[PDB]
Amino acid sequence: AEEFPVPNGFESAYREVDGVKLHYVKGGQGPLVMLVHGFGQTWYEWHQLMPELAKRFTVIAPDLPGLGQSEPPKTGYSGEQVAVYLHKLARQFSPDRPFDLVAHDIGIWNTYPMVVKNQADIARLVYMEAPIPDARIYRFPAFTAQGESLVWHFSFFAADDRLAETLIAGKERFFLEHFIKSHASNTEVFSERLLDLYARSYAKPHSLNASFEYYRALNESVRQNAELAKTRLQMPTMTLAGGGHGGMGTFQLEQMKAYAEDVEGHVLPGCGHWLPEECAAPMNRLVIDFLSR
Amino acid sequence: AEEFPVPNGFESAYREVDGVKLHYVKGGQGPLVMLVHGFGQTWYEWHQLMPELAKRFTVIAPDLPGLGQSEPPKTGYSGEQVAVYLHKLARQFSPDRPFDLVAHDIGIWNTYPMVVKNQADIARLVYMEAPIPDARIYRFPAFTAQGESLVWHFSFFAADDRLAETLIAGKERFFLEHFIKSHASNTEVFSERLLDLYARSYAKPHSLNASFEYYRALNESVRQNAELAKTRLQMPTMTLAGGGHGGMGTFQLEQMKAYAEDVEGHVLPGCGHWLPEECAAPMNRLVIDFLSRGRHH
Ligand SMILES: CCC(=O)Nc1cc(Cl)c(Oc2ccc(O)c(-c3ccc(C(N)=O)cc3)c2)c(Cl)c1
Ligand SMILES: CCC(=O)Nc1cc(Cl)c(Oc2ccc(O)c(-c3ccc(C(N)=O)cc3)c2)c(Cl)c1
Repeated sequence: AEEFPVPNGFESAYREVDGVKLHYVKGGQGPLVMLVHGFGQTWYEWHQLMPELAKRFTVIAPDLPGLGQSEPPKTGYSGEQVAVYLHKLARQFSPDRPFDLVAHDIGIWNTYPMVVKNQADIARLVYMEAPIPDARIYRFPAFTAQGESLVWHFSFFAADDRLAETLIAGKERFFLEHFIKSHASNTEVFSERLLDLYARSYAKPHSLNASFEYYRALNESVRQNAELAKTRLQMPTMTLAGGGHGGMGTFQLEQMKAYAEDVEGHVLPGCGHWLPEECAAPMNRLVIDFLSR
Repeated sequence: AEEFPVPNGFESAYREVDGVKLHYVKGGQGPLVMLVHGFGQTWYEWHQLMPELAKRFTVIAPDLPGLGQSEPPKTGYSGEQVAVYLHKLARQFSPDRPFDLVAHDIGIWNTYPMVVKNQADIARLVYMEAPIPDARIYRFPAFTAQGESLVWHFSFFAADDRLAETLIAGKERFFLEHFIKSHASNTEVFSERLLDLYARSYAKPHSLNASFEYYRALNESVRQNAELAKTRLQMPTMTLAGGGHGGMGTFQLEQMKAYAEDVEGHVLPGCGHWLPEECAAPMNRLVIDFLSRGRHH
């Protein structure tokens, strides 16, 4: 059965890529746009964007390996390894023309390498609410004068001994609610049913582990990206970031400027980290307009 | 009942201070030295140092409010509030003479205010392995090129909704072993037996909660110390830090130089955060020698 409700006119389906059965939800007609979710979530965070975007594009939203209904990666969880699966998946549906990429949160981590290495395959790029893993992440503070910092979980999740799985097991719903809301400006959008759905999904033991394995591979991703970044991105790029509590603000664009030649950026006041849910209407509009140019 | 074995010729006792029953272990004879433990531990971390000190000093090792066998504080958990309990306790056993102070980890947070506010009561001072709460702690990284950073737990522990209690309760022994060993260079000293003793103590629900309340009061302690630090410490001071994995390295001395006029520091190689256990011989020697420069025996 489906973990999340599929919007009318879309199909939930699977493709094997490099021996890994990936789940995705797909609909629309026209050139391909792939939407990639991040931590704590699945394809479903894009469910409000999808029907609108489907009016002009074929839309595909995969579950990251090990998350949602996708199988764990057989290679590893570093960005360069995971990006392979997402690239090949996109190419099954757009073998003959470039496709657009939209990524949120660790979806960025898991797509940047395939973008920079296959630039001819990427027409336009939208990145929102996560740093590309580089040495900038080592400057983020453990603790702040206002208390709990925004990224202390980097260390919690990266820790060995399965620290995170062990503490969070049986308390997935409680932990996820805290994590989402502490990174949100608009908390009201996360209803009990929505949180139930997400918690149920990432609580599958292989998915709870998959979640943290992305973070255990984070330093490897940074090292990979140090080499990859020698080539700047040449395709038109737009960044989005929340300007409210939990958001990344000016960091998103300012980082991307070091990576891309052709970038525009927006900061959305009153919005936190979870842009597609906290601020669906302006986020959708900005993405649709940027891609429809 | 005793959570930890009391060394021969020491007494385990309790003292009511401002409505709070504080547990302590005491022995020896001579001028007073108070030893103040930190997070994850109790008076017991000092148990190898104590019989050696007791040959030259009256030694007292209290359990911090809410930890070990001490009741939670009734005022609050900021450094300034908790310091009142420890200062009054010490002064009961040394009402007419200054005493010595040795503090490890959050023992520092909980003693600094009474040291700076009662400088004449403190003859000599030894601080090891924690920052004094100030704005420097806002500069420590959440994540490092080597993996989990050394103070990410500050935010974990300080988070609202009782995040840390809810996640950790029932898994106290697991968490502690990871926490201690990840902050250690010499991990081998933390036997399963020793980890069992410590975990048993902080698994007491009021103790697990008290542990975190110290971090929930950290910003307040930072604000308190900003005022208090306008006057430097005048008594002889020594800092110790671990040079190995989990230790604070040169940070300890460098921060202290901003706080004290008279400070000598040591960084112990091959030792991490838990100096009394990981590096017992050199640490004990450094502490005994430093305190023995003054009146004793
Ligand atoms: C511009 C520099 C500055 O002065 N401050 C600053 C400080 C920090 Cl902690 C910072 O990082 C941020 C912020 C807000 C955030 O929601 C996040 C964030 C949260 C979760 C993930 C996840 N799924 O792994 C990734 C990321 C990071 C950024 Cl981007 C900027
Ligand atoms: C990368 C930045 C850099 O240049 N230097 C640096 C980096 C870090 Cl992560 C750092 O933090 C450290 C180290 C060693 C430590 O034992 C601690 C530490 C751990 C727990 C407590 C407790 N009271 O719970 C107090 C203290 C912090 C220190 Cl002091 C310096």
